[PDB]
Amino acid sequence: QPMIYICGECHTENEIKSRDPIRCRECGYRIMYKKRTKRLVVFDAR
Amino acid sequence: MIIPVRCFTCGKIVGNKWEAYLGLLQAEYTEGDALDALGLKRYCCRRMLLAHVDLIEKLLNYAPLE
Amino acid sequence: TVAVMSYSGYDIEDALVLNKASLDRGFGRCLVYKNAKCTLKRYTNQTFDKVMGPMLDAATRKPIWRHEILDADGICSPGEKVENKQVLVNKSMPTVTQQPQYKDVPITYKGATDSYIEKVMISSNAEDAFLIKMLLRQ
Amino acid sequence: IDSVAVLRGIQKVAMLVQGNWVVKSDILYPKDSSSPHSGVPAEVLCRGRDFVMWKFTQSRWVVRKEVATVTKLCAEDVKDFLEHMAVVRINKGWEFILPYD
Amino acid sequence: VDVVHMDENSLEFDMVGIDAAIANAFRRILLAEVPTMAVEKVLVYNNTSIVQDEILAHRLGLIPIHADPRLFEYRNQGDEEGTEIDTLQFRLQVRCTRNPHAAKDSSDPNELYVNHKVYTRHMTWIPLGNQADLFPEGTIRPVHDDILIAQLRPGQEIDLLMHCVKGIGKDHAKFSPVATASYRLLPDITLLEPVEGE
Amino acid sequence: SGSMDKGTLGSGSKNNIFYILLRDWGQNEAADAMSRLARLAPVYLSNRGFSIGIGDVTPGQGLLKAKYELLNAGYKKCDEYIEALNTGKLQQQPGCTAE
Ligand SMILES: [Zn+2]
Ligand SMILES: [Zn+2]
Repeated sequence: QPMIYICGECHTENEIKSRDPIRCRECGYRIMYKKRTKRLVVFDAR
Repeated sequence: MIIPVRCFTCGKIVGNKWEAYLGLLQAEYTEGDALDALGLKRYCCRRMLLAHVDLIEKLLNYAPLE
Repeated sequence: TVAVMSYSGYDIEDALVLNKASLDRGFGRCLVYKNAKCTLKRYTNQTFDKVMGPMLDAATRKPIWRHEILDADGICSPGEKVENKQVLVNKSMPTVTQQPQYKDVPITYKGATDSYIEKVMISSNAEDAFLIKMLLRQ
Repeated sequence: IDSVAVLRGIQKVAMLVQGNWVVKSDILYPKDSSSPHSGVPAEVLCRGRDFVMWKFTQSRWVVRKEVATVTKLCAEDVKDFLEHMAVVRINKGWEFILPYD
Repeated sequence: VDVVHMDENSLEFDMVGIDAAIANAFRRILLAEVPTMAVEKVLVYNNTSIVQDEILAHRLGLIPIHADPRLFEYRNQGDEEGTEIDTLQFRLQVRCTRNPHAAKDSSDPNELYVNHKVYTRHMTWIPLGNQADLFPEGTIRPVHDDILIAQLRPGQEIDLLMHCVKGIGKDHAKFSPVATASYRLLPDITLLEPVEGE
Repeated sequence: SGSMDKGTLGSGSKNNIFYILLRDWGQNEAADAMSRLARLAPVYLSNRGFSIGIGDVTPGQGLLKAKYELLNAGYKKCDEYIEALNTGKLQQQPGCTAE
């Protein structure tokens, strides 16, 4: 349920639900990446 | 980025020769002996391995990991 | 593999005839990457831009079509395909010019053809501005 | 030069192998160096060099196809390290670049 | 008709007394109008590799499938699911992880990692309906067993689902069953004067 | 008689058979014949074959001997006029300086 963002430098889940300034929990890196969607996407093999 | 599965000009499956081709070049074959040993008679197949650049082996360092 | 010859008359002035089977196997296959970026700022007054969640259809328990690809944070999710007139970031801003009242200002994918989202970048500047960059693929 | 005493200096930086001098390991890489090339990174392992130059001391050359499996490290290390001292002949590894003085 | 050579995957034969206007028809049918089974739909769950999904789907299309195309019908217009009569299914699922033991030099990928290379042998056939009895085990497989598709690093994952259907090579070039099909007329080099000496 | 060149089927000038058709039989007849030529000539040429190669611009032995003679003769005639300017008489052509 809570949104999970993936740290750029160390690939660690941070769960930034609260309106805090963006910052990694384990390291000082300040860039976050969203995880891939759960829903399926269909591609034509062409 | 990564070796194409089929030769553009004729459709021979050259996409499985790549891990062999690099191996034979460790045994110090020349390029023209290595392609002949894999069965690439026509030169359109030969340029698939001869002109390839293995970019994915180097992009995967920068790529994120645990 | 070039044959230098005159074929089919569709090659009169610098035009060149390609092979269908070569194109299918991957000759000339290319990727176009485009950006989309959004900034959420904190004003001089203690008020802020915000991203609202997806607006659900009450009748069907699914988001409205214009919001179909939004994740629960109101930012589009990597992997999904965007189509024309669909929102990427559900931004709302204060019309301050007593409680806040917000006008919707969504970042929307204008483009004649469908694009896929590869990654979404979230970072913040020292002024408490939130920066979002989307990478799009065709 | 004082061309007799100075060998106690030269012994610390070069050692004679196959009629010629060869650079010692500690001059090129101390034990925290990163990979010098692109591709997959690797850690320094100086005995992974010293074993190769040891084989040149006992045998005529390094003479077999797949020494990179025995010493486990990358072919991109061994075939690059060798390339500063030798030239390739077909199948039998490398040729020592200068004659047996 | 004289068959002069034949082995696995290759054949050479002579046709005598037929004209170019009919021999070229046989060449063109083999390229474009003999049908085969090839992947058209890929349903992707959690692709986290560096290989783009549209590129991965293109690669998986070009893998030749050993299924005999005479036993399957054409899938109708629309009909996204398909059935036992007219589709096969494959499941590719690979997770890459670190090797729990490794030498201290740790230089080479083939020791550090497991499943860092995806190969077409990871494709598992998933039977629909009574197909599991009609086909003995190993008949429905990818042919080559060594084609690289992607290439991974630890933490990265590929999980997908393929739908092979029937089609001719005039539609798309992943349906053509031939490496190359061609012919040549036979030479008769003749000596007009006797050539002796050096 | 005669083959069809640019001067008879092309855009350069008159004496063009499509220009004759235009001036003698009307606009529609000229436009039809052009559409027929645009349709017919690709079907011939693509099944005749027509190609250029490095062997179409390679100088044969009959030229390489001729070219060597021309260069030696032409350079030596220039070298004599060089000598006639700096250190002698040069027949100065009317209206121009000696250089
Ligand atoms: Zn971090
Ligand atoms: Zn080929």
